[PDB]
Amino acid sequence: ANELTWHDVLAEEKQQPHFLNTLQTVASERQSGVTIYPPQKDVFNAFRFTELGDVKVVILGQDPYHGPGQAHGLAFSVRPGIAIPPSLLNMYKELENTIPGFTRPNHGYLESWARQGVLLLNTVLTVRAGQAHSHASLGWETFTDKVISLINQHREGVVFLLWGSHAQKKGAIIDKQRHHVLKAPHPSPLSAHRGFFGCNHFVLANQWLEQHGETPIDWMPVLPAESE
Ligand SMILES: O=c1cc[nH]c(=O)[nH]1
Repeated sequence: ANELTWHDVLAEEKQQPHFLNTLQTVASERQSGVTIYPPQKDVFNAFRFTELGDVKVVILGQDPYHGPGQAHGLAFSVRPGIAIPPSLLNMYKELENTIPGFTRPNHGYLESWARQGVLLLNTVLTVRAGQAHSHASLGWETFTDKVISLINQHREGVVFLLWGSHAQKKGAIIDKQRHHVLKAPHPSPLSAHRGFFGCNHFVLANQWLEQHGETPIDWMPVLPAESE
């Protein structure tokens, strides 16, 4: 497939009602004082780090971290000066019981992940504060719905790490004769203990990449950049 940038593919979408009437729901409450995660400039951050073309894997969570300084737009990632929260911890656990000689990192910044076709995504792009979901009745599920579709429509043989019931629907529109699709109960300490922990998404994905010529994913995160 030709080189189609999200700019290309999102367009119309951007320029659409349902969506617009979701930014509005958004802009608004942030405006009523109410603290919302993540700041607006971070909202689509994902699409920023990993472009549709370079899309190799898709991790689909659904509503960001409702903590202060947590959420930065990368489905499950945090910036460097932040402490790995339950969810990532658990990820890591899996990145322990399954990968070779993997030792969690001492950070929760998954930029590297992203830079390697990993579509660290969520269904609900924004959220109240310390209040789960609390924002799942707007055009959020509708946006992401298309996002997948677009992905689907395009780029062949993609593994969809679909974590949680919610994430599991809004991704179960994918033609499997053409894409790979896995199911794991949310990593979150509220659900992890139901199968997440046991799933093999990581390897099981690095396999799919293997057998189609695709370079596996370095699940070992890194905090680069240094100079005088
Ligand atoms: O990106 C994130 C952060 C918290 N919980 C999720 O499901 N995704």
